[PDB]
Amino acid sequence: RKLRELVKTVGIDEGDGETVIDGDVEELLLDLADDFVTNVTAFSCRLAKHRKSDNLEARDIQLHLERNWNIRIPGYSADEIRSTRKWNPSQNYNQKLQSITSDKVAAA
Amino acid sequence: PRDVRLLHLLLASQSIHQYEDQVPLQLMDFAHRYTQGVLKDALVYNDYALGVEDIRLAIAARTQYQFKPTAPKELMLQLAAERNKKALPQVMGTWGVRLPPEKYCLTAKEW
Amino acid sequence: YKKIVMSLPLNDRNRLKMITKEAGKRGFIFCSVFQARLNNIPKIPIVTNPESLKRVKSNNLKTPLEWSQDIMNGFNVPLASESHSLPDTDSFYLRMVGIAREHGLVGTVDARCVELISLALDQYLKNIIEFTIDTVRYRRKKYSDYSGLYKSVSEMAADKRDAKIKQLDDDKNEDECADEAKSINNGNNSSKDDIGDISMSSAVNEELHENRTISLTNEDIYDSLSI
Amino acid sequence: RPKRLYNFVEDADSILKKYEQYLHSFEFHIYENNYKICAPAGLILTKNNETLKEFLEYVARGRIPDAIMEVLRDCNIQFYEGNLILQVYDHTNTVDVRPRVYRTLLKPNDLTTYYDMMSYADNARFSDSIYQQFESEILTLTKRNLSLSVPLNPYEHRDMLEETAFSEPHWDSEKKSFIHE
Amino acid sequence: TPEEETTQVLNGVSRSFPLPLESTVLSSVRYRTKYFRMREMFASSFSVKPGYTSPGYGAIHSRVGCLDLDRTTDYKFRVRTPQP
Amino acid sequence: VCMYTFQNTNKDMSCLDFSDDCRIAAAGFQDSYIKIWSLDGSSLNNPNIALNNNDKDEDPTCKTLVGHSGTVYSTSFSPDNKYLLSGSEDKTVRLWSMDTHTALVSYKGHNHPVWDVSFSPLGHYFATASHDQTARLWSCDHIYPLRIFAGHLNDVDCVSFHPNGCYVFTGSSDKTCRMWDVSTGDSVRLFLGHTAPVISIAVCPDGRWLSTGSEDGIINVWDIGTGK
Amino acid sequence: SASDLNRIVLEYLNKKGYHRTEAMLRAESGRTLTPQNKQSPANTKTGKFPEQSSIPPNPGKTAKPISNPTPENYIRAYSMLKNWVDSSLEIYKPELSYIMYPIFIYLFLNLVAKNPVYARRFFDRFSPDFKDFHGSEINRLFSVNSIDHI
Repeated sequence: RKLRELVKTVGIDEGDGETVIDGDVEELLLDLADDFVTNVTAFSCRLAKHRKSDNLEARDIQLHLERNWNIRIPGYSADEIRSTRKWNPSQNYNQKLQSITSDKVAAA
Repeated sequence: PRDVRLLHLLLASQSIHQYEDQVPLQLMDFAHRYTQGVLKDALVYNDYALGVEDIRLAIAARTQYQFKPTAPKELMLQLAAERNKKALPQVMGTWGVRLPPEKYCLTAKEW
Repeated sequence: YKKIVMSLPLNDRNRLKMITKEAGKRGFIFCSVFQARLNNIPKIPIVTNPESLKRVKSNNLKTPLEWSQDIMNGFNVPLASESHSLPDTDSFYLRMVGIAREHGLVGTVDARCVELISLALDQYLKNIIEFTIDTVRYRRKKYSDYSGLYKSVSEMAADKRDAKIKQLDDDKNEDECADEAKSINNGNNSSKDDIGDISMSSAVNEELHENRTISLTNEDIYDSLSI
Repeated sequence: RPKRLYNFVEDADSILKKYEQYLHSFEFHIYENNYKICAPAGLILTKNNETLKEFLEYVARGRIPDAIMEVLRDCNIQFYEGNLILQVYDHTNTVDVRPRVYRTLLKPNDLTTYYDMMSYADNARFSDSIYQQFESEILTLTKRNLSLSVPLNPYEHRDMLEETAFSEPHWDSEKKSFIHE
Repeated sequence: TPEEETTQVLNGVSRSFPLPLESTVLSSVRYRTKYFRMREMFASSFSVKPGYTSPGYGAIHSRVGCLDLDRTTDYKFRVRTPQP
Repeated sequence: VCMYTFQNTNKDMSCLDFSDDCRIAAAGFQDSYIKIWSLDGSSLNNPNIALNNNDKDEDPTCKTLVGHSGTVYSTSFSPDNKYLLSGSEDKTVRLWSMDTHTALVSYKGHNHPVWDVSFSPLGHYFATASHDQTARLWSCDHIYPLRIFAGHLNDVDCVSFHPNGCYVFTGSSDKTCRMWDVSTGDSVRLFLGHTAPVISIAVCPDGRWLSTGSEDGIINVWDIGTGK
Repeated sequence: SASDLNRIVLEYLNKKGYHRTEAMLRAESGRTLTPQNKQSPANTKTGKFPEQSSIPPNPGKTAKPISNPTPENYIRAYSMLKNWVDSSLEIYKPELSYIMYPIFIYLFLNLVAKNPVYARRFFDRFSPDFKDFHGSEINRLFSVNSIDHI
């Protein structure tokens, strides 16, 4: 009976109408959730094994939901998950961009 | 470019001798974006724990939602068996084409 | 042959590379029947490596006789299609420990990632249900700063499954929502999983008018109809 | 040119009638409020659970469940032209002198051949085209009884036929009407 | 000569075939669990009749995988089969 | 052979079909039209002697049908010849009335583009080919499919019935074709031996011999009993 | 690698429950070609139309292709002759206009004895064409609907 509570907190009246759900849609969304759970934890187990450990911590699941689905749960371990690289290119790449800009200005 | 003529040899290796000009350009601008996204996610997965298993994690993260799935024949066979339980309905016997009911047809509609 | 104009402006390093490639670079598999078999079978982690054996013996983790029971108990959970309700903490825990024993993780599953999975399912289904809700209706009071009650049908959760198709796992679930969620009007949906047979239109067979009472197979399906 | 006249059966009732007076393959029992699935000769006895409530949906539809194939190969039971004979004993309606015996047949699917090939893939390590050739050869040797014979086409012999055996659209007053439902 | 070089380059391009390093098999939760449950019931039901050994481990009694604790990124592994 | 050559189609005309009595031709364009030609130079306006108004429009003995949102990849005529069945790359197959020139029914059961629609011999129910490696059996009165033909490795290119309307033949891009039981759904024959995507299939009016052509320019014939 | 496939086939049949004689005969049935059906497109002498019985098709009740060899109501069986004589304003028109009446009368009188509603279809389908030629006799034949009405 929990999915009726989930649609209840999504669809309230709020002075503009209440949306309810039907049983076939409940079986559909329950199968969707049932496959979503396994699809999250099977990649999270691969991340926790990639971290050379044996326990399934919550940083694996929060990383896997931040990078791919971008659900962005507020902090459970979301200070180690937040990796900050600036994504500036190398020194060969800016050299080649200087060569390309030099040819683009020497063409005119 | 080296990869325009390498894509020429790749296209010719699979017996594709007629194509347009911007098709290896489109293949190169696909491969650039795909490799850049894969290496950025792999840099994330290497800061987490570069190497080849890191690349494997970064290309298994995005295999799951875009390209052609792998060995889909047994899931499709299971799904077909769920649909082919129901026996076929009764057909008309007046040797023609019968329509659905009038609300299930694109006629009783309005603009 | 005829590609002298094209295969020549490749540089000498590139051509000396590409006169060497072959088949037999990998250790992979490519038989899709065998890939589906290895994705189907349940696998238990074993130990042969001595350093990992002393690493798993020190942290009091058990022999594979417990991980096989954990595989079976993670499979035997009443998964959420059968119960028609969102799962709870013990079902989450047992399914995730069974999955972690499938992948190889012989450790312990933390007790906060279960609540993280719970909130993940919450926001996932809330996104799906919200972008199905705001398509059958234009909420005029919402989406603004100054009719009745609708039920969402399976045809609507197929219709906004495609107008906003990015919102899904793109796994089996979306395949069945596209393939089997729409039903034709003779579908006989409010059923008991067996009454769509042809023999339930043609008369319950009675009993025991025979010394040896061997019956026919058209009566066995009426026998199984009752259960 | 064929050499002999062959008699091959590809139904349920005809294969069952051919294979009466033969030892069965399964042995299923309906006791009171609990069931038992044994072998013809530690065999388990089940409570009313949901695996059995889904197995019973595969015996009112006479087909083998796709899950069992490999373990049937493990358990050394007798197959009968790809089918196996389920002998059901209803003990609730027994007679005195033996329970009520049913003898139904379950038929292979495409799923059963695919799962048999997937379980062949354990110790054989074949490629895909060997499975293609094996499936083609078995679909030749085990699927006889084809209805390949064409009747008259009623759309070319329209002049020698009744007029209202066809259903075309007609034009009514200011509209036209097809046939529905 | 450019002729032997060109034919051996075309021999090299005709022999290279890529595989993918990571392929996710399209499957289900529910069909996997129902396959496991029905196989567990009919595996616990009958016997094996072995030559020397039966397949399975503790409370599986079927064809079970032999994935190691390490090498979890391997593409194949051994299975159990009744050996005579 | 009488050859119908279409002139001002700037490579944007897909596969076409002729009706029976050869009075109507149907051509599917890459810009989501179906073009309908009267092959006799007839009116093709179906005037129905009342004749209300509108000679102000331009009728070049050719009608256009705009119901699709993707490119039409196949098109099939009924043996009754009064209805048209157009399969597109938007994931519907639509039905058109050939005597009022509108759409009647949309048929949604695919999630990939539709490549080969084909009616039955008796016009009862039509089979469909698509990119999702499955063929689907339909019926003209049901919005959603009736059978799913699954078992190919690559996608299904061509589809055809046996002339009694009792088996289905599907050819696919993995160098093979199959014969499907129309009731139980499962494959009855698998024909191996090609070396290219099977692109067109046809079964003889005798019914004992199957012929198909690949993209290697090789036709071949098997017999359905032996399968070789 | 085809002899190994033959051995895999033989072991598959042996484990899937085909007797040695039965597997040999199914192999010999699989090898020989489909023979010739002389009624191949169902020629219109010995061939029949398909039944319009409102059921879906079923490939059962059917023997094998390897073995050697291989009700029709009155309204269509009269409409065939009706259209065949109606397609001709030739030199042989009025002789068929003569002989078209008693075959219709005898088919109606042989069909009232079996099916009355098919006879009521058959009478009023071909009624108003020769009323001016044969008088009030068809008006006299309005009241026949049963065996006792004859």
